[PDB]
Amino acid sequence: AMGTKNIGKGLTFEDILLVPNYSEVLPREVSLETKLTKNVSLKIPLISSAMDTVTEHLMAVGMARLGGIGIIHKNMDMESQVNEVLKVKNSGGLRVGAAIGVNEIERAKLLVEAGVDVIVLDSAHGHSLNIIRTLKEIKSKMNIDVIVGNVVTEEATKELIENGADGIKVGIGPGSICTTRIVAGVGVPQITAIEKCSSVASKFGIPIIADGGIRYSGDIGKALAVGASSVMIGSILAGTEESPGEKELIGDTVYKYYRGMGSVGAMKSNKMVPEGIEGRVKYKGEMEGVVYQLVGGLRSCMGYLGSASIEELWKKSSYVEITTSGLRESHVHDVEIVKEVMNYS
Amino acid sequence: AMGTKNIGKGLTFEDILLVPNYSEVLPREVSLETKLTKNVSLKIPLISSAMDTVTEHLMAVGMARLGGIGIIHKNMDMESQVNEVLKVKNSGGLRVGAAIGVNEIERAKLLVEAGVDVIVLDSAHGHSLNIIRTLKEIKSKMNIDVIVGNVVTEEATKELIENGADGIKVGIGPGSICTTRIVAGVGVPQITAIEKCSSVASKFGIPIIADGGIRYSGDIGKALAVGASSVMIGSILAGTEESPGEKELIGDTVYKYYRGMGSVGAMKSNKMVPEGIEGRVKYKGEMEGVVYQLVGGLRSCMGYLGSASIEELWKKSSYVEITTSGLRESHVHDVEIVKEVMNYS
Amino acid sequence: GTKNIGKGLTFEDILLVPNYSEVLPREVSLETKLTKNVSLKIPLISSAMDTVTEHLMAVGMARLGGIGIIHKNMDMESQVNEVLKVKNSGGLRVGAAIGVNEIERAKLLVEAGVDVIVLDSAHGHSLNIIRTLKEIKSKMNIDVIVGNVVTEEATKELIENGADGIKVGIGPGSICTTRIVAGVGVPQITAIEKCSSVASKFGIPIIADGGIRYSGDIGKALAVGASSVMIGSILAGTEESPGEKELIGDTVYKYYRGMGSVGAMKNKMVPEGIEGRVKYKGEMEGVVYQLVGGLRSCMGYLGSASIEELWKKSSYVEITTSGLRESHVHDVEIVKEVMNYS
Amino acid sequence: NAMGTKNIGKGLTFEDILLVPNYSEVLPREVSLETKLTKNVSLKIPLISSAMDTVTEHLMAVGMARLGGIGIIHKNMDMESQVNEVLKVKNSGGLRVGAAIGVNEIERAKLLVEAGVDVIVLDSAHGHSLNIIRTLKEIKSKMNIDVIVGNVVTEEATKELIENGADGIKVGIGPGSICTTRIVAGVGVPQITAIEKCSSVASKFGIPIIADGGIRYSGDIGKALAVGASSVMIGSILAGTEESPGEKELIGDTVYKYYRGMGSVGAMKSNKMVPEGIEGRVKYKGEMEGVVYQLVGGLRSCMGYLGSASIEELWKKSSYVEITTSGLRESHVHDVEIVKEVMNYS
Ligand SMILES: COc1cc(NC(=O)Cn2ncc3c(=O)oc4ccccc4c32)ccc1Cl
Ligand SMILES: COc1cc(NC(=O)Cn2ncc3c(=O)oc4ccccc4c32)ccc1Cl
Ligand SMILES: COc1cc(NC(=O)Cn2ncc3c(=O)oc4ccccc4c32)ccc1Cl
Ligand SMILES: COc1cc(NC(=O)Cn2ncc3c(=O)oc4ccccc4c32)ccc1Cl
Ligand SMILES: O=c1[nH]cnc2c1ncn2[C@@H]1O[C@H](COP(=O)(O)O)[C@@H](O)[C@H]1O
Ligand SMILES: O=c1[nH]cnc2c1ncn2[C@@H]1O[C@H](COP(=O)(O)O)[C@@H](O)[C@H]1O
Ligand SMILES: O=c1[nH]cnc2c1ncn2[C@@H]1O[C@H](COP(=O)(O)O)[C@@H](O)[C@H]1O
Ligand SMILES: O=c1[nH]cnc2c1ncn2[C@@H]1O[C@H](COP(=O)(O)O)[C@@H](O)[C@H]1O
Repeated sequence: AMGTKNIGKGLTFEDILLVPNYSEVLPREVSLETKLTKNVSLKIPLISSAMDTVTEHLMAVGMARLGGIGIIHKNMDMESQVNEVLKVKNSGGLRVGAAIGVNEIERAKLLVEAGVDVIVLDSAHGHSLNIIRTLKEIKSKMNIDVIVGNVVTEEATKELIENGADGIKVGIGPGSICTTRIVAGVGVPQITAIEKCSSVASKFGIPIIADGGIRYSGDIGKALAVGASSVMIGSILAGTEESPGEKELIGDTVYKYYRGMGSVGAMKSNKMVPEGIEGRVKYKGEMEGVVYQLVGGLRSCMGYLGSASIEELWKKSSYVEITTSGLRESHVHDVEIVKEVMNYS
Repeated sequence: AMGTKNIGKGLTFEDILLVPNYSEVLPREVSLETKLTKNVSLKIPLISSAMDTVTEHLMAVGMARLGGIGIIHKNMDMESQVNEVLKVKNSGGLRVGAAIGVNEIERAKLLVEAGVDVIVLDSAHGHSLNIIRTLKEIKSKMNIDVIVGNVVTEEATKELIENGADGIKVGIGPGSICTTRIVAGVGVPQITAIEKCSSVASKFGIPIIADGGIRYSGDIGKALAVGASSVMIGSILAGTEESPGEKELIGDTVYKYYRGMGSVGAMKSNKMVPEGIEGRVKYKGEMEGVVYQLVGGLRSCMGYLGSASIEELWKKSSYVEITTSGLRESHVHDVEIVKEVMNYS
Repeated sequence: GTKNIGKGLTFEDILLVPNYSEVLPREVSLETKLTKNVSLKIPLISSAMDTVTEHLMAVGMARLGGIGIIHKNMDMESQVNEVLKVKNSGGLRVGAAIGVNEIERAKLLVEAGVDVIVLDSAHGHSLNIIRTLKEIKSKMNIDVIVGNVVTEEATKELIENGADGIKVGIGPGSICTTRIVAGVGVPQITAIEKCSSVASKFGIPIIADGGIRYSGDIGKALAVGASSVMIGSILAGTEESPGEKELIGDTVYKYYRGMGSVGAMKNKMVPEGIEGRVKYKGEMEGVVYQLVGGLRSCMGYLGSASIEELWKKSSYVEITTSGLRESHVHDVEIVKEVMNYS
Repeated sequence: NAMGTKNIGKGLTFEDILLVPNYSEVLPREVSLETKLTKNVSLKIPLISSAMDTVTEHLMAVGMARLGGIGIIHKNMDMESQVNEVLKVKNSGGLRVGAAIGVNEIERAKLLVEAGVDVIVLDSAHGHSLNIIRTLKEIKSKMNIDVIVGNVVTEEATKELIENGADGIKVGIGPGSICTTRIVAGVGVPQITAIEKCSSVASKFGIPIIADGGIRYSGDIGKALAVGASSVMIGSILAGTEESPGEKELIGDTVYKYYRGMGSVGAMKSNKMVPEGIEGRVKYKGEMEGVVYQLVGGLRSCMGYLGSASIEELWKKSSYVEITTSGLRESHVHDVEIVKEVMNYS
């Protein structure tokens, strides 16, 4: 009762667990440095999403000072985007990124001369002709690293690299605010997607960015273990003070807004078919604390895997599949939490 | 320990995700024409269900104008069913369909004389002696395309085609209001159902109608991608103004009544054993808006699969299986939804 | 896992596949065998449980072509009186339950004219059960149903020692906790399939006991090899059921407990069933009708005019949790009750 | 093939399996529950209370040893208060008792041994590490006492610890009620598979496996042992009891007493640190003896169904099936509303 078009089972983060290794490294000893693109390096593998409710200059500066990096979003006029990147990199000469859309060549040139360090050429569907052509023209008119996405296949990864991609960004449907997989029925579970694209990208030494889906620090580890060089994360940071967003109080708890870029209110700035929704998140206050627990989680992970660098994590990692009942085991069960903890909201 | 009567794992829409392909086509540019039966074609692949709470002249004209078609139900006397066909057909010469049950041979005859374009010969169990007979009985006395259902096996569909079926409706159990799989314990998960029937029907150039189970626009893309020529929808249109039945209000919001044809009220028109229940659905106002975003979801899908027609969708589509945790990924997770979206409610 | 011997499936796990059919549900024959010598008109048995089956319930099943097993949780003559009342009423067929080593109880029941005796146990595949089985068969002319088991080997051995019927089911009952307290059991479909592979070779009927929630489960159970099903909770809420009706909301309930529960045992005892509560569903007859209606519907879709033909022609697919939600009513809110689906 | 080359297979946990009944001549009351705690120390029952500051101190340890099991005093205190605590147990009839220590705590260990502790539990969130192996070697060279080392979940960890003098191996990473390791670090192995793998190595060497964490119900005991463990370690069940340290609180009309991970913020204080446990509460379940009685009742019942008169016969004759979520629904109570609460089944 099985069909010719079934190409296998796809796995998400909650589907797997990482297997502990013989270890002689402490979590405090772990190197977290990583390549963002082929030519840009980072000291922590974290990237804040290119979203209007997540990353502007204040988020980027915060990211860059902690060793990561932020991608200013393109939902604004061209050189107000330039002002954002001028702010960050006048500020301690920190390293920063910016996003552009299909054929937005003028926007990109400006950002480059504003000193932006990486351009993220993003799209609902990176493995597309308009994307490929937009990438070729950039690399011919501009000397700057370009991350391209989003994609989820071998074929996409390979072809984008063959045309100049300095980084490949993975993820269709995994985001907290994404409805693509429901509206269009399209996607690939984030672990399998990162796996497929790693097996090609690593051949060329091109970094993969695992975009979307990250819910707990343990997910950061899984993503990297499987072949990512960094993760892009939206909803975790959208709770912080540094995200742009309007705070609201509905009951006894305070929230601020987090919406998809393919959401109706995002596209207005109708007869539209949206693939993102508009939502809120619990306000988690200060950035530096959220990021620290994320980094804490990853160090703990790599220690369990006896891996002192991302690169050693790739060599030594393995995982087991788990069931729904395995996941139940993995979470807290049968006891009732008396104090909120930042790790585990 | 496994058993010899187990013939495999049957999959439904939530069990899979369609995988992106290289695309040179934008959702805008996609063609959606399809074949309803081998001699009748539609310009969108959508059919409204033959239900007393879904389709009548008003729904049918609305469907036809949009480029689809409506099947007027048979929960009425013969002459009034004919009246319904005349209403749709005098209104712009639009295509329209009518359902008949087994042995209902003069009903069919009248309907055809009334200029109906297709007859839908329906039964809970399409693959039975009486349906075959009724089918051969219509083709001999009438010149009209006949759709036959419902079935879910490939031998069921081969045998209906051999006796003159112009289309086959697939679906046992998947309906929103269907209890056949619980009362009788019988059915096949809709994807596996469509796959098996496609593998026979397509070699004869006979269209598969995937009937029942559609919950979101991405479901439509899945159904067509694995072989369907079109889809039949009840509950999504049941809550439109153009639906028959009247609104009633329980709380803040108003609901419009949707029931099975196998429900007791439906068969009332009580020593009965029902395979359908009686329920309510959100009133979602005008159908045009409802349908508008179904079509947009499909286009979005076909865009992701680089397919500019259903033909190419058939050639190029592949899918992965996902776990229930992969499904938790695909939906919105960890964010509270601030405002309504008709795509996703 | 070395010890992993495969995946076991329950009723919710599968769907039956439709066959070419030329038989209407109304035309289907539901005759079957209880034991190799006792046959029924409908393949239903009410559970030998003190909240389910006494004389008023047993006479109820036989009425509709089935049978009920009077429970052993009473003294001998009172059980004997229960079987006398059913026999004296229309001469209808009835059964009664006894425990291990309770041979005396047994022929009192036999002398009272019981049609079938159910030798039951938490664990039918045990030395003591085989002992009692063997004395009974030597001192009494009676069909004996033995349980509960879930393996090929248990089925084979019980039959080799004289068993006239075999009850299958360890842990599926609505009120059972065995799989939680002991960690033991086998999912009901796989269990029936295992036991039918042996039992049908010998022409010994299997009773699928417990776990039945909807009429679709009856068809599944028979389709994979059972000759009948035993039913507790569906019937515990009926009128002809013993036990008592408490009102708590604006809806009516009556109690239903496991025979391995604290109240059913009366305390340093180790409970393996619980004390519970079930919606009152009025008169039995309507419940049975809807169950038979469901099964006739099932066999219609499979083009099977009898159980023997249902055995020959049935296949199933496995479904996910997601398939299961497709299968139930989804995304529509139900206006008022239906008997089938509640 | 959407199959990843780093995928080494499916891991299973207690709720994923069911034990299959065997022919039986033995009754639950006839079954032997003796087992080996460590290579040289043995118990009347396979139960061990957890080394947690909300579960085991002398009163719990005494209570355990009474019933034929053993308690492990937690290390979340100074050195000779832990010593005094094992003194309390030993002067209560020479009962068996154990004590936990951490990496490089050789001094504490020495003081524990001098006080007559029967076993030292060398614990760590990651038993398969350089500093644990070293600590094991140093203890074994300067002292004579059985050392249990954990926690691990792999064959090679199991092998490497035995090769360096481990007398018992404790299995479990992420399974516990108050544990968030698998969410914070994304690391662990489902408990059944974990015990299996570690059993396949340890049994050859005659080294007992202690199954640590994840026990929700008595039938989980039988499963851990049937798959190869010689004992199970239990926290949350006993945390609710009377002899548990931690003082009661009432929030509902129901009493609770607190239960926290040793890797919880509060426990570690005993803000700039990263939690792999949480701080919670459990229903007060009254006196210990009833709770332990029910768990033993359950196991005896398991072993009866499996026709196994001892743990070694259980290891030989056990088998299981994988079940699905729907199988688990079948297994729990269903379609019935519970009128009287049951200690078996909370
Ligand atoms: C690039 O062409 C395509 C576009 C779509 N759909 C969209 O672009 C919808 N959309 N329209 C605008 C946006 C957006 O800003 O951000 C998104 C992020 C993720 C997913 C979608 C969007 C988005 C579907 C298929 C194809 Cl082939
Ligand atoms: C075709 O004969 C059969 C009928 C049934 N049951 C029914 O059709 C009951 N029923 N009785 C009336 C109806 C109905 O109007 O619409 C249905 C839609 C789906 C499923 C059932 C019905 C329905 C079962 C098996 C067989 Cl073989
Ligand atoms: C004595 O044989 C055994 C008995 C048990 N347990 C019991 O019989 C407890 N019990 N004690 C009385 C009963 C009972 O009436 O019905 C039951 C149904 C299922 C499970 C248990 C019972 C039950 C478990 C294993 C074995 Cl090997
Ligand atoms: C140095 O060993 C490691 C320690 C950790 N983490 C911790 O020790 C955190 N922690 N820090 C203190 C504790 C603790 O007392 O009990 C625990 C129980 C289980 C899990 C963690 C703890 C715990 C992670 C990876 C490695 Cl390799
Ligand atoms: O509107 C949307 N629809 C679908 N995906 C989106 C949308 N907006 C952002 N995304 C993706 O979701 C990611 C954030 O995922 P999150 O960290 O799980 O919330 C972004 O980096 C984008 O790749
Ligand atoms: O009462 C019934 N029982 C089972 N299926 C039904 C019944 N009435 C209609 N159907 C089927 O369900 C389809 C609509 O399902 P929906 O789109 O999921 O709500 C119809 O087109 C019929 O094929
Ligand atoms: O207390 C008990 N513990 C476990 N199983 C029981 C107990 N009492 C009765 N059973 C079984 O459960 C069956 C009924 O289950 P039900 O039809 O699903 O509610 C009975 O026929 C017995 O086989
Ligand atoms: O804070 C912690 N994080 C992770 N595991 C812990 C922590 N504290 C105790 N444990 C483990 O959890 C076990 C008890 O879990 P339980 O029996 O399921 O409640 C203990 O025996 C330890 O192995």
